[PDB]
Amino acid sequence: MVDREQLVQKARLAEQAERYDDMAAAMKNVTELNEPLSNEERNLLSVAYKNVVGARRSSWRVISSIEQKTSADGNEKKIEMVRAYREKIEKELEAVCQDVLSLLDNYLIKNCSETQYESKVFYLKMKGDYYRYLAEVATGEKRATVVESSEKAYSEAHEISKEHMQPTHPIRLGLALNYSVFYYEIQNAPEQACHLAKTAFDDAIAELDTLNEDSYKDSTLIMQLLRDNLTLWTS
Amino acid sequence: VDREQLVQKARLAEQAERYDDMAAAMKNVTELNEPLSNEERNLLSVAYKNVVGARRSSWRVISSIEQKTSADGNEKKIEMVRAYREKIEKELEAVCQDVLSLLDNYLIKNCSETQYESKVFYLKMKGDYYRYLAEVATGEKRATVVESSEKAYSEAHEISKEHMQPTHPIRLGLALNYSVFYYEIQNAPEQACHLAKTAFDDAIAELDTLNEDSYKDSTLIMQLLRDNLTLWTSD
Amino acid sequence: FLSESDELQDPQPVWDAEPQFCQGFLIQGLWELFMDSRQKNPRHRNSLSDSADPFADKFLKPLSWGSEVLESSCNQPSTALWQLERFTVPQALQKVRVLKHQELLLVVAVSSFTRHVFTCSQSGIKVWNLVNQVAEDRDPESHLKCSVQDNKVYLRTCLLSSNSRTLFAGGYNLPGVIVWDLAAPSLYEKCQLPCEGLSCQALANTKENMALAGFTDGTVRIWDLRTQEIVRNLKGPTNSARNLVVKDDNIWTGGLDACLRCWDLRMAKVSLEHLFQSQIMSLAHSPTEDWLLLGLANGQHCLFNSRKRDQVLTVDTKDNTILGLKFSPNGKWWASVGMGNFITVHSMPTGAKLFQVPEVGPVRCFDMTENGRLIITGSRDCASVYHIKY
Amino acid sequence: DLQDYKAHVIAKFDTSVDLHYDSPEMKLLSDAFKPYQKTFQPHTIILHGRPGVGKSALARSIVLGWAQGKLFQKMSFVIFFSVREIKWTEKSSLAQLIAKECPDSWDLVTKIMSQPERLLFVIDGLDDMDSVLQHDDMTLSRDWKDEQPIYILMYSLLRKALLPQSFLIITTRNTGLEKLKSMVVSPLYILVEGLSASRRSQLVLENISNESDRIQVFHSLIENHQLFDQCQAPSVCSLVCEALQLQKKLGKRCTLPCQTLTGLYATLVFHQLTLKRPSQSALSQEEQITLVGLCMMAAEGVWTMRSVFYDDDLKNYSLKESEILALFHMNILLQVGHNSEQCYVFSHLSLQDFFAALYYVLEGLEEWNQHFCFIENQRSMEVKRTDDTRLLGMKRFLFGLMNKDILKTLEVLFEYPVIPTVEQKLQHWVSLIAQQVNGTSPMDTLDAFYCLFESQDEEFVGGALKRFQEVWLLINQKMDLKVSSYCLKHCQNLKAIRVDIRDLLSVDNTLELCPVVTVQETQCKPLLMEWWGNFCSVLGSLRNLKELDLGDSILSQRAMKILCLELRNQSCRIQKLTFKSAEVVSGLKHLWKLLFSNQNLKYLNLGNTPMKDDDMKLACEALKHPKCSVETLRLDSCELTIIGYEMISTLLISTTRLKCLSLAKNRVGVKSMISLGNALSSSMCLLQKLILDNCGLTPASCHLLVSALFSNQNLTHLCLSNNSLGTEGVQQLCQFLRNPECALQRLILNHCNIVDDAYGFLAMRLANNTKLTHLSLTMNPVGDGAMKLLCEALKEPTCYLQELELVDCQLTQNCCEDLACMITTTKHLKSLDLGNNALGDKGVITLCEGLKQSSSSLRRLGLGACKLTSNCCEALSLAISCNPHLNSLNLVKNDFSTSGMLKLCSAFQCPVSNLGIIGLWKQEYYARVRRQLEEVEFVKPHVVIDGDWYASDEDDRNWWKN
Amino acid sequence: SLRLRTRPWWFPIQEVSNPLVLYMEAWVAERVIGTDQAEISEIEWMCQALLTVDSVNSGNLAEITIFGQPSAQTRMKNILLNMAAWHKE
Repeated sequence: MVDREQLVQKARLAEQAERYDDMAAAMKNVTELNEPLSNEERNLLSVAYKNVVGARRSSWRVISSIEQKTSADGNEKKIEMVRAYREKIEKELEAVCQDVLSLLDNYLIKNCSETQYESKVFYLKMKGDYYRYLAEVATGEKRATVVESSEKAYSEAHEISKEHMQPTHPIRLGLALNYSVFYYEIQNAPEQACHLAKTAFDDAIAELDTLNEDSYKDSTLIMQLLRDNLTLWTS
Repeated sequence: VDREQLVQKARLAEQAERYDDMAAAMKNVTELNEPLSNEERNLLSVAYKNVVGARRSSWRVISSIEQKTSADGNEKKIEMVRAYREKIEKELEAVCQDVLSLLDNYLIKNCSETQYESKVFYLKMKGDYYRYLAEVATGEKRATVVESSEKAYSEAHEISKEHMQPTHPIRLGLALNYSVFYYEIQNAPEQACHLAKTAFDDAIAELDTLNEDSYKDSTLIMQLLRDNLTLWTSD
Repeated sequence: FLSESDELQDPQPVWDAEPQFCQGFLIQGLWELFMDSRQKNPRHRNSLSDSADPFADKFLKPLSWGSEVLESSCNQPSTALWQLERFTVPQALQKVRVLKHQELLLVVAVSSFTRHVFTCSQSGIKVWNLVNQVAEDRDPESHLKCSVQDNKVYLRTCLLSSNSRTLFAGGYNLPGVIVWDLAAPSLYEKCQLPCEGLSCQALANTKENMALAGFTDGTVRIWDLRTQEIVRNLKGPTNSARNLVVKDDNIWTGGLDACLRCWDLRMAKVSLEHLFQSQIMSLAHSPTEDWLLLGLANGQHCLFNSRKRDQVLTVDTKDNTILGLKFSPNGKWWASVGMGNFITVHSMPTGAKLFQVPEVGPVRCFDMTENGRLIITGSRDCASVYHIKY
Repeated sequence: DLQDYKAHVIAKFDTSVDLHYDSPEMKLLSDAFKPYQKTFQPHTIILHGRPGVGKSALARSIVLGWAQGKLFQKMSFVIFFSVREIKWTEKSSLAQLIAKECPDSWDLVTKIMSQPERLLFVIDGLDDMDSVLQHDDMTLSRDWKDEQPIYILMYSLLRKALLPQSFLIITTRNTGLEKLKSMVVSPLYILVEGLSASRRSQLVLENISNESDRIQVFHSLIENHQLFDQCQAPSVCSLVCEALQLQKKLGKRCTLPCQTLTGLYATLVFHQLTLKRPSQSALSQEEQITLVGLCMMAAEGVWTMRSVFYDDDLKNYSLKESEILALFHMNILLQVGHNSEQCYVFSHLSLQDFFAALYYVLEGLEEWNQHFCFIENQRSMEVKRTDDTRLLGMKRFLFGLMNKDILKTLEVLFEYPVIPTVEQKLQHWVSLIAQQVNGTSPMDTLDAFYCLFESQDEEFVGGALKRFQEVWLLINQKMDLKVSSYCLKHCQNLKAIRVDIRDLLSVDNTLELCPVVTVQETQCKPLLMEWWGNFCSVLGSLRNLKELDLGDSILSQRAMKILCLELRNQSCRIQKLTFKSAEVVSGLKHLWKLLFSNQNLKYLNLGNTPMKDDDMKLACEALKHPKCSVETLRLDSCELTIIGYEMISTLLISTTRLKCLSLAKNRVGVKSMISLGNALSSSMCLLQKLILDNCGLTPASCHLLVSALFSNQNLTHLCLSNNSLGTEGVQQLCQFLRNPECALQRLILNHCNIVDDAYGFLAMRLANNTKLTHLSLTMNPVGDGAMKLLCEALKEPTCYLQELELVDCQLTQNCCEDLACMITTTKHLKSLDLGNNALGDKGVITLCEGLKQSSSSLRRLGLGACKLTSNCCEALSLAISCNPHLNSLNLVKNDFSTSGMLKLCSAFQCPVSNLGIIGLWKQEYYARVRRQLEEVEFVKPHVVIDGDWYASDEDDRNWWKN
Repeated sequence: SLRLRTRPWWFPIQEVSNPLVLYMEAWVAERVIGTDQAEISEIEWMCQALLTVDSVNSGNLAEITIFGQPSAQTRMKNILLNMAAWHKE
């Protein structure tokens, strides 16, 4: 409808102007309409929220890296101030992630049908990613809760995509890569991560020649992202 | 607590790449205390510079899109593009007015006769922000900001040229900004080229004076001056 | 991050439209006069912001007669002995032409004896001539197809004989290995070389007037060219014959099982076995020495002695999966292509990298002339011609 | 009803009743349809040919002879339709097309169902249609009764989609193949030639004026391939003969050139204009508009690949065929229609090209467009895939129209001064060809020479050829010699020339000397020899010429004798003669005679040419002669016998101006070594440079050489590369260097294996030494310890070494701090080469500490192939940002990333640095780095960024390699 | 007034424009050409050049046309000259 089209155009304009907060707000308003989302709007929403979350992720990483050295130094006022700043950044990141997860659960993870598999795998992978993002900055039992939720979503996506897509599919390859990263970083299982990455890469290589021309570039890009984590972890 | 804590808070925000926090913190610092230090003034410049640069780049891209689209004359897309551009313009104008009000109320007034670097720096900043306001205005509103910017620039330039050594980075930067203002805002087929030529010659005559303390920024500013001069001579 | 879209394809090599021909410059100058007769009836401000953070006309020499470029060689720091000068090494590559295939490229072949270029994709083979002086070419001398023969057939590989008189092609659903005759007044198909239910994916020719291929299921078949009957069949594991090298009396085979096998034609039995740390993606053999070059899937270049068979030795470690490998005619340097936008050149004795040339995307194939003067490289759907500067 | 159709086609083909003669060409065409090779059976035959040979006549003859017997049998139909008449914009289907082309034999169902087996489509003149051919997945009609554009049906028939298995024959010219050859399947190409090669010569010679030296004009006509090959058409041959007869008739009134096919092609058009106005008066106020419209229509057709013009192509240029016929006296436009459509064409494409060129000459005189109604739906942005194959004629005519006596005639006709603006464009193009960074391309040079000779003018050619200063010429035809000889007279700034004659002058046989119509031998001369003599005289007459290179020539005895005789002229000022890589063994006697006749000759490179005893004797006498002035003699790779060495020694001890001698790449005997030493040790030997690399020098021979050289006090340059030198040899050399009155400046030891003790001797000598400045020590097993010794020797203030080369020395990072200390301390060294050492990032970072201090006079640093990653880029940028003394730098064969390259570029941008030469292959980096390098070159216009770092030669560094 | 020739597909169309023309003796040229096409086509393929021989001249002469790039023209010309010299001697 007309509002949907104008909101999509506004989101694309904000993407052009690098105003990712505005573009994410526009995409959220679009998906609040309770209408199925097409490929272009799905990619736009993914890009917007990925950028918005990544900014805060980088900020939090730098702040924590400085804070550990400052704690080793040992000035109480500096400790208090840096801790307050880190808690503020964490609260902003948590609010963003919680909004993304609630929007994901409320409308578009349930409006999908059974015959639709690509959308289901996409949204389950997004669930896994945005629970891992919360897990990265979590402590205590809430860390365990977010970890097991991320594991649930990722495992469901993997099981659904194992028997419905070609192993050279970009979505399948990206899901395998994110699984391996989650195992290596959150669960601390380098052997599992290496085994999974090696299996996915070998399956992709087996049918690399058959790979269709349009997805050739994306599959090659994701495959080259793989085997690099493999080389780094083996070394 | 107060200004020292705010200063290290601004340092943390700079390291974490969140310039809005820097701007808020150092606006607080400036309003809290009348005097300011060298590093504090440098960081105060940097934060607002980054903020205004981001807004300016967004505005330029949006204005280019508007100018490209205006040929078609669609009555519905043009309205939204214009509204979005006005939103960006209001944001930029509010930022510039905040900076200028801060400068007028605290930085210029508290400078005494003996201080010269501070006076030149603050007048250069005032000229820069009036120019930033000018490059988006039209009509008598444009004329007022243009004349105010020229007045501030000339008032700073006189003191810089009759007290500072030509190799000083502040003097070189003021010369570069003044030449750019002449060439871009109103008119300078020869005036800007002349000013840049004399500034570059004066700087290059006594380069041994700059030693190593300001080697990097002095050479960078001289390189920018030479690039602008070559481009203008070619055109 | 080392997580999704972790700095992947961030830059982009803006390919130049490469107009540097004086004749074209004159033609364009004469053409603009018609437009102007019919008509009648930069950098912004470079203020105080760093620009080092990423966000007299020169004419190229033409390829005279489609053979040579007619320039002067580069200087050397020292003189060379007669034997020293017998072998030379390149120093740069200069692009001279672009051939516009309309589909994703799979194989290329040159045969500089007749000044032709064969580009093979999944739908057909296009034949170009190098004597057409044009910056970019988009009309081949011929366009051979085989799709109308059956319902849906794919093409995988093509091979060009040493004497440039015969062309071979093989694919997925074909009823055989198509053979074309090139020395006839007309370009026509000659034989069929039956292979009913197999996918070719690899071809080779032998100077004793025999052809051979290695199929997906591991079968390696040998045909007699003058009568088209199957002479020998060899069987190996699946996906183990994606590469094939023929020598005086041995067939060297490598595939995705990371095993290098050596079949002997007399006894039709495996004579050697070797294991590797990753899948073998490319094989090559030097024309003068006894070295076998292996390009692995994890980025390793390995040298093996085909005669002594003592042990392998890794020379250079590329950062990307190797897809193509070939030796120079004098066997003193080799070129490598992969998935990393670069064409790499390495010297022989130690495998030291000499230089690189960026490309637009994953490079799947390349070929070299017999006189070592040109390099054809097909990345996405265009074959680029490079002149080698010695 | 077959008989009725046969009778109808015979009656309708009442165009000729005389060419229906069966001939061997017809036999070849008939039997060529049979299965070729073993069994192929081709289905498509395509006939080539030039525009104006009898192709359409041949096709009409074929279809006519079918319906007479004695021709193609086993065929049902030979349906023929010329594509010229149709407009390729008609929705008519194939069946209704045949119906509309068949007057009264409807036979719809009968013809549809009778013969769907064996047809023979004869399509005539499909050479156009090339522009209108959409060739973008056109619909492929499978059967008849398909309502589509006739061009779509033609494409479908071509691609064997419409009625497969039906034979067809096509006729085109050698320009429409460009898109046609990729649309047919397995065609057979028949090329049809024109008149003959002897008939054309006879017909041209019949119409020669026979009043003056006419054989020169006759040969300049029949050796020009662009004119002669185009003269295959009988129409063009007739036009040429008519123009020649007209120029004969107008002996003095016509002053236009009698060749170039524009001088004689313009006499017809100009003289044959009107009969009235006996005096020189303007045409009219309307005939000018008619002429301009005709010219511009022809130019538009040329630019849009169109050769057939319809009524819509007229009436928009305000053009009418009656007006054209009235303006001219012949039929410029021919009508070839038979119905409401007229479809006019030019008579031969040469006229269309000529008028297209003439439009450029006369287009800015007045405002012509006000008389035209150009719409064409806003001229369709016009696109073109014309390339340059079909514009050659227009280019040649446009160049030829700049000649005087043509612009004057046009000025007379139009009562206005004619100064076209294309002249300066052509001159600028030729100038841009002349000035090139890495030399001039011989193909473009020869093309420009042909285009300039086309216009027999002096001021235009002189203005064009003013900035050459160096010429490379490839000669393989006689016309090439002619045009080069004509054009070289006006190259006044020329300094160096190189000429390659691979085949043309290599055999002396007066057998195939065009014996068809050869003129009387007594008052004549072989044409090739005469033109070679003219070219050599032009070469010898130039004043600023200094360097002559013979390239890969295979000159014979007569050619060499003629060249030497012409070079013996008084006006010749050639200093350097290079005969390397050329066969000149035949005329060595003439070379020796020339040696002592020209006093300006002071260089002779005679490498790779075998020498005999008598040749060496004659060369020695020529060198000994008082008239000789040769100073440099390169004699490398020649098979010097033992008997030549005593002659060499006698020449050395006698009175000579010789200063530099090269004896490279030929084994030197031990016995001959004593003679060379006796010559060298004498006080009468004044030799400054001696080169002895790649020789068979043993340690004993080297000891003999240095022992003889002990007493010498004239030699200043010595090279001993690629020789076996021992520690005793190095000790003897150091002893020779020790004593005063030595005067040895440059010493090259480039492939002599040197042991650490000999490095000790060298360091001891270099500790306190004068008069020695350059030391090359490349490719030697010198390690870190010997490097320390050398730097300790160099640190002394009493050391005057200037250049040190260590390109391929086994050096590592263990000596880099010492090298930095030596660089900082020294005050005379300025050139240091480190070319194939594994200094690595750590070594370069250590070196940068001493490099950045700028306390030395270092100017040339070689850092290529040192295994440098992007880690050392910070240190390198810091070092080169503050170092105003650095001038050159080598960085090739290194792995640099984008960030490192950006830092290096930012360092290059710094105003402090004064780098003049940078070694980089800018094509090995991404777009961002390439743009940054372009910005560097834009800011600093004198910086040379090229990968051939050793091409730059400030001082005489390559004295031993020339 | 018309001559027909077969142009093989592998010979480019760009090289039929600058032929090399020469004249020999018909008495040599008849046995030079012979009768059949096999080794003629083989020699043409080997030299990458096209050869055309005509005898319609003043009565005893041989008009020879050679097509192709200058190197190919030179190769064919030397082959013809050497073989003709061997025939005559």
